[PDB]
Amino acid sequence: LPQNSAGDSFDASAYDAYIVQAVRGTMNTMSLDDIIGMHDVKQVLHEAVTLPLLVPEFFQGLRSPWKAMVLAGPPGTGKTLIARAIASESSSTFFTVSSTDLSSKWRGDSEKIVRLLFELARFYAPSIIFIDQIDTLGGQRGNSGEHEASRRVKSEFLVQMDGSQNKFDSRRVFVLAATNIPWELDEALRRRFEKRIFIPLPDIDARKKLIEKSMEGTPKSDEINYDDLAARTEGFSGADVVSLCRTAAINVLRRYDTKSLRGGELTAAMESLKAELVRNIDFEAALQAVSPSAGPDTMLKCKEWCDSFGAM
Amino acid sequence: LPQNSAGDSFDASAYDAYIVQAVRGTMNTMSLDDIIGMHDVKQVLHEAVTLPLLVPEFFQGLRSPWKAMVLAGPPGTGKTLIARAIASESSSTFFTVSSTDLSSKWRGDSEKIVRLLFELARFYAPSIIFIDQIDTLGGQRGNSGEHEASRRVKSEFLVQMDGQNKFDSRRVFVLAATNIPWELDEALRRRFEKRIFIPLPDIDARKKLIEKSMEGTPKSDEINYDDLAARTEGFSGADVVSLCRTAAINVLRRYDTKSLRGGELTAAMESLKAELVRNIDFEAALQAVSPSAGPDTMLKCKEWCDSFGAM
Amino acid sequence: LPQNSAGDSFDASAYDAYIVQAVRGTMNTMSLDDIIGMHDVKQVLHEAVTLPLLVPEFFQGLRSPWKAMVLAGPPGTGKTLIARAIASESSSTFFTVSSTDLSSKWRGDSEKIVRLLFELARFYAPSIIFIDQIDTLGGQRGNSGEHEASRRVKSEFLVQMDGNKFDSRRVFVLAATNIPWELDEALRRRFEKRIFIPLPDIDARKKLIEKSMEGTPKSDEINYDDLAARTEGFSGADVVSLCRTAAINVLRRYDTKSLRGGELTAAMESLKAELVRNIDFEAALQAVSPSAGPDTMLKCKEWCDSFGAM
Amino acid sequence: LPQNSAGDSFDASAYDAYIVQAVRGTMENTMSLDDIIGMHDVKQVLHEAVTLPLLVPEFFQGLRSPWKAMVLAGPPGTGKTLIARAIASESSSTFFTVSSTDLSSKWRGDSEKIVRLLFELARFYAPSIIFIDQIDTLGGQRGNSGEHEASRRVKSEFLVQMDGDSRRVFVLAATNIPWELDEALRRRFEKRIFIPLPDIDARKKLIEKSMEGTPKSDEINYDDLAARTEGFSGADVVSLCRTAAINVLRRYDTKSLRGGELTAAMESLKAELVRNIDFEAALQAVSPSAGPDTMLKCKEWCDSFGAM
Amino acid sequence: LPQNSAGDSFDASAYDAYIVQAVRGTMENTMSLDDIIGMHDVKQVLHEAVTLPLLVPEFFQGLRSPWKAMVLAGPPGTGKTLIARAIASESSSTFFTVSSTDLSSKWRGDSEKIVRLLFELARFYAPSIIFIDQIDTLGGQRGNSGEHEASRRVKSEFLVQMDRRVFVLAATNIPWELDEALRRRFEKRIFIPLPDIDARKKLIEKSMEGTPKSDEINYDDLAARTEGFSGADVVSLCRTAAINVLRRYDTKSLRGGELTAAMESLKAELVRNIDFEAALQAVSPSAGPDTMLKCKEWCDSFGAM
Amino acid sequence: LPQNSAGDSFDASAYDAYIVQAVRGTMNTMSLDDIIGMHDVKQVLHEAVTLPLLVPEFFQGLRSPWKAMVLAGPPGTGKTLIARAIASESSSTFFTVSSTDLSSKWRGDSEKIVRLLFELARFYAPSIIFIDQIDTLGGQRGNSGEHEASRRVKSEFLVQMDGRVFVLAATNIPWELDEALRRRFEKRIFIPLPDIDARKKLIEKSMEGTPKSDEINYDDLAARTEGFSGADVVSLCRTAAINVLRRYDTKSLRGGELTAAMESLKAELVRNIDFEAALQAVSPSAGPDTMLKCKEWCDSFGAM
Amino acid sequence: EEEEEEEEEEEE
Ligand SMILES: Nc1ncnc2c1ncn2[C@@H]1O[C@H](COP(=O)(O)OP(=O)(O)OP(=O)(O)O)[C@@H](O)[C@H]1O
Ligand SMILES: Nc1ncnc2c1ncn2[C@@H]1O[C@H](COP(=O)(O)OP(=O)(O)OP(=O)(O)O)[C@@H](O)[C@H]1O
Ligand SMILES: Nc1ncnc2c1ncn2[C@@H]1O[C@H](COP(=O)(O)OP(=O)(O)OP(=O)(O)O)[C@@H](O)[C@H]1O
Ligand SMILES: Nc1ncnc2c1ncn2[C@@H]1O[C@H](COP(=O)(O)OP(=O)(O)OP(=O)(O)O)[C@@H](O)[C@H]1O
Ligand SMILES: Nc1ncnc2c1ncn2[C@@H]1O[C@H](COP(=O)(O)OP(=O)(O)OP(=O)(O)O)[C@@H](O)[C@H]1O
Ligand SMILES: [Mg+2]
Ligand SMILES: [Mg+2]
Ligand SMILES: [Mg+2]
Ligand SMILES: [Mg+2]
Repeated sequence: LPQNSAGDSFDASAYDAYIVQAVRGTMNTMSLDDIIGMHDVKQVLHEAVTLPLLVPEFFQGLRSPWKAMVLAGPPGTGKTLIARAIASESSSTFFTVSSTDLSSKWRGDSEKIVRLLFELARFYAPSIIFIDQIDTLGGQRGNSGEHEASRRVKSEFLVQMDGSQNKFDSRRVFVLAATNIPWELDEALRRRFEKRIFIPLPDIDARKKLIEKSMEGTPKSDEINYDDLAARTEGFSGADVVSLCRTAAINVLRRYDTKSLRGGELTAAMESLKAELVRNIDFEAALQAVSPSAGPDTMLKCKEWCDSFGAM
Repeated sequence: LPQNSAGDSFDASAYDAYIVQAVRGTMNTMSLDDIIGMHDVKQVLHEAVTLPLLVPEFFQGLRSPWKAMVLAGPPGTGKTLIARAIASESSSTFFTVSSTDLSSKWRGDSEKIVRLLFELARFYAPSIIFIDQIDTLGGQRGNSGEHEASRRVKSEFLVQMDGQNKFDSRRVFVLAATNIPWELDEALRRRFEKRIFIPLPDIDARKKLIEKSMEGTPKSDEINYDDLAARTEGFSGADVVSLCRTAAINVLRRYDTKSLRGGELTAAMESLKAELVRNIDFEAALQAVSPSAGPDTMLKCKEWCDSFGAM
Repeated sequence: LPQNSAGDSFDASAYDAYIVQAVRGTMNTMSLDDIIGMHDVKQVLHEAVTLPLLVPEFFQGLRSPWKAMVLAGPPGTGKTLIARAIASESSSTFFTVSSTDLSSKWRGDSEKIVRLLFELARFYAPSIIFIDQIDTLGGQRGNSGEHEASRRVKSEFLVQMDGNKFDSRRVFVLAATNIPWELDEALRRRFEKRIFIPLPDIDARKKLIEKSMEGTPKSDEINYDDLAARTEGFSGADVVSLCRTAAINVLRRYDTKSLRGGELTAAMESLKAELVRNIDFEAALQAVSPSAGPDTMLKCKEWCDSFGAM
Repeated sequence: LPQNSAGDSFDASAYDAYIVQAVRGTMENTMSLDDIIGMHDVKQVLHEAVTLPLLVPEFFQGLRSPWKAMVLAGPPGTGKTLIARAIASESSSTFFTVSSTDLSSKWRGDSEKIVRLLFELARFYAPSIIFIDQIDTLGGQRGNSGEHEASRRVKSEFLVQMDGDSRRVFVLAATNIPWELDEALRRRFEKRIFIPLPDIDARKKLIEKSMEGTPKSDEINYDDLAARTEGFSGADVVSLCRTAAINVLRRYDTKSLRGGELTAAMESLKAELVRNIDFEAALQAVSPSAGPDTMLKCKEWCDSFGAM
Repeated sequence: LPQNSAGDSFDASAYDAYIVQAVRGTMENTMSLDDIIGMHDVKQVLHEAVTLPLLVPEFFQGLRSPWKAMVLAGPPGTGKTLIARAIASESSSTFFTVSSTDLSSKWRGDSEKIVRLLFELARFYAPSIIFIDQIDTLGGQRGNSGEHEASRRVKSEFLVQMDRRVFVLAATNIPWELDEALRRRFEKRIFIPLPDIDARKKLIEKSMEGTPKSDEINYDDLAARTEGFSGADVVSLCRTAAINVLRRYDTKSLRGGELTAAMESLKAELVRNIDFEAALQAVSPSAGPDTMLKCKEWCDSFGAM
Repeated sequence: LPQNSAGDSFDASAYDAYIVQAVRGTMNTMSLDDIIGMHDVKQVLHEAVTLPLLVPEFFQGLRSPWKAMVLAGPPGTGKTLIARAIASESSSTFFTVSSTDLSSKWRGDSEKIVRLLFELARFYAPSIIFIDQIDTLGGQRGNSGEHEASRRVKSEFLVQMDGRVFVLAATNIPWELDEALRRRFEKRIFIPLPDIDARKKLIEKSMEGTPKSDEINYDDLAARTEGFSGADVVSLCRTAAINVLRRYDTKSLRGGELTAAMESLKAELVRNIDFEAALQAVSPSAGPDTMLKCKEWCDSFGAM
Repeated sequence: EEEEEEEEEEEE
């Protein structure tokens, strides 16, 4: 294992080798202005990571920095992008853990993996841990027919997430998790997550800025009204608009006949095809040919959940 | 784990000795214009894996290649053939996954296999992964009797499939094949851009199938293809070929070739190589095997692709 | 290993290295007057740990001191705080063992670490063992998906915790859970105190707010009686979250997302003295909801009102 | 290792030096069998199983050979660990103790030789008594799912060792779930008894036996405390007695006086009687460790298979 | 280590000392072959299997080769170690008693040496019988749930090792857990029934030969009131009847005083008929009708009776 | 190795010379027409071995020649009999693979046997190759309390499946076969047990040297044993020969003139009631229920 | 010399 700041070291003797390897295997040029919308989550990340890095003498006592956040939303919007954005625009080390890192064949190895992960993230830096797809780890705790090992993992998260019984040693940790199904988390894990936030499907102006964002670098015409393109995609997610943009970018290639031109007269026409601009007809043909990943029941259930038990 | 292009080698020090054998066990020719009809899948495959091979300089930035496709439809309609065709037509490595290979005994000995497979497919040449019958692997997550060994495969697919995106090592294209497309997730179908439904029947293409299959050197008087193509009602893409095999065995079964051993074997065999087939054994084959296909599956798939299909 | 009182020493020769290391790994100055309410468990701790040091000639025969106590209630009411307070106020040695320090991949360690734990806790001092979240450790024995190598741990607790008329050394066993009806029917008999902990009512949350807000400058616009009257059904942790989010809302009154570096370190000193007015609570009361609706609380109340030993 | 009777000595050479330390670690006159109340049948078989073959050993011969096994079964709070200590007090036999935890080892093939060494030493010393606690572990039918391989050979070594010599051992065990026992193991246990929860008459003798030594008022009506319990576990009666005896400290407000004027105030308290107010306040506070279905299921099991 | 008949000597200089100590430790009360009630067929096959070649060794030359392996399957308490101990008494063959704790083998590749040295030592003493009790242990599947990569080697060495004559006996309570290559290799698989209403009368009238019975001669009635007793329990019934003769006179109150002639007044007392009525209300059979029918179905699907 | 047709010889000098000596011992006058049933398997063997090698273009494309076959049935059917019958009937180099030609002392020589076999199979002739008891060598592949050496032998066997040459296999428990094997096994036909005629010949041959009464009739015995496999008639005659002993009383009498009664027993002869009592008690080794699970498998996964 | 340890794995 590498050393940390101020030349210290970790004495990892009491664990076996492959546990250390399996946690060691879970360790730029983006920006936090590349996230359209989401003001409050940017506010919490502003006042929980970037502000204690500058002025730590303000955040002590009752104004302790937060130690929890869970993002609950429908599965289209950007919940992974915000985590990678905060991973790039920081100076703190990042730990991504998915549901297949906490897995082994022997008995009682998941627990020691979680223990080693939390101690290492405490040792290295004021770090940040991203446990994506949290619902595959913490379900309920007394449901019908869960194995006798996942319940120990839930117990380990519960006993480790609060702690640091010494009032000193303000070595900060900030745990971040994203899920689709927030009505299936155990209650003793749910109150450990302060700042449970809802994320919506984007509004009109968010979609307008999305199409403004996605179409840069590629030349477009000057007859494109973005307003009708906003007003017709009522119900699209934040992930289908980029797919619509990609289909409207490749429809100009499907408009000409390159499937017929085989081998010959292929490399000679591709050099002048790159300058052909993108007109309104490609957007109309892509818009007729792309339908959203619909089913608005799930957005309804998730928003009613986070309006009942949520804390912004 | 032999090798790859440019003489490099893999370092699989992280896994056991039985897991890597299960993925190594998952790795003839065919022609592209054998597959008749279905121009849309040809379009998507041509703008997906064909044109990025010769011209990598056009596909950069916004013009990134695709990474997913789903073929919905009735069973036995030519999906494995398109898989083999796009395998052999290019210089790509070809993996194949069913539901019967992602199963082992120990808990957590299935999830390393999927991550190992995806690490190999990024490690090798630009490749094609054919995951067949995902209606059993991916159900719904919030089911009633969903095991605690089935959710983690879905979670591993969702985390691995969309992976940290700047100019990757090689493109990898995953296919799909499913008879029941309404029973799929809401987070897995989003990773599958370009979902498309393909139908079974035709009249003129079934005629072209007969003209591409009935390669019998006899039967110069069995040219009844209008009625033979009008009698293909509800017959899937395998049904006409099985009918042709039935007719070609009923050539030597309509004539008494039973118990011709010792007496009159070679002359009865050599006067039969030019023996004229007619509508007799064809009529025997017509009323022998009825199609076991129901229209409810086709109607519900055509209803499902109407709402949530991005052609 | 450490020494003990009177300079003796344990003889761990029949055990391997990592066993005594893993029990070695489980071995400020807050007072007990920070806990709001909860008189009954304070009474039992007073007459069970505090008093047998002062007058030891009293607790002699039928008045033998207690041996076990399970706290049960809805999550987030103050269970681990009483344990840490008793650890910091007494003079005993303190073991915090939880259900991850009892497992190893070898055969025969899940039952030995428990025995070495109890033998060291008897060897040292009038000690206190604090097993946290025992619902994972002790389930029902005759159950469906029970692995074999947990029955050894259940039998080891079930034998060890009641063992002549000699050996006047004391060990007190404290345990907390929030699903008590999944305890085995033979392990609930060992725990002879099964108190229930309630949610705070309308006379306790006022005192909890008044304890939590001292140390930060405030105004006198605040009506604590209304703030207790609207915050109904909350946890303790939600009350502390409310009292924190009010101050962070006071940070949000100065829009600091625009400024970056230029006199920013000198900007917050104008904010570091600002008062906390009533609009801050009037925003935080709709900013925060409770943690979980009442369905576990009624199950624990119907459980401890039939099988509970107050 | 000590020497047995008649100055003999054992040859423990084939066994490793930590097995012998374990069995040596497995190995007075405090209480008596008149302390424990009720339970006439197990007292009878204990009287005709260890006491009487010490007086007239020329009578228990042939068909009249003494017993070789017994297993108690009942609810988990009625007293079946106590009788083992009582018979450990009132005999002159080398009493062993073996639970389910000092049989395991992380080497292959040490968990079956411990049992062989245990039975060999139990033969070698004396007319001994071994007491196997919580036999539901190491029990259970062998055609179960998830049964590890060494945990089959333990039951095999037991089943070959518990038969087949005027040197007596009398194995006894105790459990809470007798139906999860192996089938070919509960034949070797020659006497399977049932232990009921105490009726309305034994509870009065429990209350009277408990309150001795502590000065009480002579006006405590024991019959009402007997008839009001009605379903108590038998061990809960002692807890009710302890709560009613310690309740006098929760009457005098001893929360404020600390150190000074308190160490004499408890001496003023130390000779205070336990009046009926303590019992009437104690009955509103203590409830049984209930769920009487387990008693009913063990009663039906030992009424369909039990050898009283 | 002793010699054998005709002064031959085994050259056991090729192994360690604790191995030969173990296999010699696995090597007299004369019981009777007619001291067991029932089961005439197994007595016939034992008579043909071990006694008849001693008398007439010319008959067993070609196609009449004597049997070489055998297994009894049935419920616990039908006396499967009783036939083994009886035939160990009343024969001239050198008996052996192997077990699963006799194959502990803390090292690696040492159980294999033990089994091979056992079978080579068995071919030294010429008439030999090997008695493997409870072959369920070491007799699981070769790809089962709980297995190391070492016990499979034990099973394979046992299968090849079985090829100067010996004869192996064995028994189980659970027959269906056995293998296939191990099952086909054993030539004779025999079910053992529980005693019927006619054998029980002989069993209870035969066991009661020391104590004086007077008039409880309703042995048909005593065999008719016990429906499904499992053989090893009626002896417990007679034993409980004797102790019920003891329990009638209250002797728990006497403490030393005159307690020697009080037993002399009870050492001459006879077993009356009141003892059996209190004896039937205090003994129930150890099993229900569950394992017996399963053993019957397994012996009907594979038993060459 | 000897030569093949048209005068060539294999050069396996890169591999060892005792591996080829271990496979060279695998390449008769069996009953060619003397099988009085199962004419369908003879028809498919006549039309898949001989007829596409007499008229090679009569079976091509749509009239497809097969490439594999997994015979399922009892261990008493004549898979070896018809296999050697096609060996002595066709002009093919009949190889054999048992359960013992997959064991070698080194590591890495347990996989080259399959490769060298497939090379010889493509080199020699219009061959037909057979592997016996594939369900015993290859069950489920990737287990962990099965060590990796048999996993690698099965992996090299599936790696050498892509071998003209016709591969063939025979099994006894067919649902134990793997999922990747049956997709290459185009036909798994159900093979019923043999007839009245087959047992009487082994009855008449297996009872040599034994004094028999001349009142016994082989027809009545041969017609009442419908359902017996090959070793069961040997078991039946063994129980008859021991019933000869079981008629007398020898356990009760002893010592006095026992050898006279034993000499009378050795002088004695078998009756017909001896065969009656032997047949009225002796059961088959497997009950008629594994056939039902075999027919469930050929109905579910098999092409039958 | 060579010795042997024991493991414990779980499965579903
Ligand atoms: N607010 C946003 N601003 C900019 N881009 C966005 C926004 N929301 C979504 N996107 C775009 O949508 C695409 C998909 O987003 P993403 O992959 O983060 O979904 P996700 O959070 O992974 O969903 P899930 O976590 O449910 O799988 C991303 O490429 C991202 O660029
Ligand atoms: N368009 C076609 N041209 C030629 N042959 C076809 C065509 N469609 C189907 N077939 C025949 O049908 C058979 C079945 O096709 P395929 O192997 O793809 O089944 P499938 O679609 O994978 O079945 P399923 O989807 O149920 O797994 C093929 O072997 C092929 O011979
Ligand atoms: N009654 C109370 N008095 C003082 N502080 C309290 C009270 N209730 C809650 N708190 C505060 O709430 C926080 C949570 O307390 P604690 O950690 O004990 O919850 P918990 O009981 O451990 O939760 P769980 O039962 O789910 O484990 C503590 O920091 C504590 O300061
Ligand atoms: N009926 C009783 N007679 C005498 N003592 C009793 C009785 N019931 C409870 N006790 C008390 O219970 C304590 C031990 O509990 P007990 O003897 O009931 O073990 P147990 O509960 O039977 O064991 P297990 O938990 O395995 O059932 C002793 O200190 C004893 O004083
Ligand atoms: N058929 C019988 N005749 C007389 N006594 C019997 C009979 N069967 C059992 N017994 C009595 O029961 C006891 C049981 O002996 P044995 O161990 O041989 O039975 P078992 O069925 O082999 O036991 P297990 O198979 O459960 O080990 C014997 O000591 C014998 O006294
Ligand atoms: Mg995501
Ligand atoms: Mg807590
Ligand atoms: Mg007890
Ligand atoms: Mg026995």
